[PDB]
Amino acid sequence: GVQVETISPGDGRTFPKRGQTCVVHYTGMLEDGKKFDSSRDRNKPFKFMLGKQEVIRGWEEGVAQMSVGQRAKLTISPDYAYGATGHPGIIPPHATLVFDVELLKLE
Ligand SMILES: COc1cc(C(F)(F)C(=O)N2CCCC[C@H]2C(=O)O[C@@H](CCCc2ccccc2)CCCc2cccnc2)cc(OC)c1OC
Repeated sequence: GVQVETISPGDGRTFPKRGQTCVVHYTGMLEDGKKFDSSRDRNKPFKFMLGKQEVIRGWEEGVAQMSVGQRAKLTISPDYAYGATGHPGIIPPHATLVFDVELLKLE
């Protein structure tokens, strides 16, 4: 599944609701410690809407547990990410993913 470990606290009262757009910055790393992506490196905050099946399960459920301003480490098992397939070119087969995520604001 997905384990959420807080790095820095959010406001503790503003959690994402389906229908809201979450705006975040993240760095994604594999088990071997290699970075597979960073919105910070691309200088482009990642935005997604809960309940629209637009992100992996680990994100859908993990980012949901975060309050605005929170920074947390999400550790996602392959069944909650890309499974056996992975995503050739960025994520290998059966990969456990670790995302350092910061919930900036809700739009
Ligand atoms: C799957 O392909 C990508 C995955 C990432 C990723 F590794 F960071 C990643 O794994 N995610 C992106 C940030 C949110 C969490 C996760 C993700 O959900 O990506 C989805 C979409 C984001 C891809 C993207 C990210 C940033 C810029 C453009 C596109 C994958 C779409 C497939 C899917 C899975 C489950 C349900 N519905 C759809 C970054 C990418 O580009 C920067 C990707 O496309 C080139």
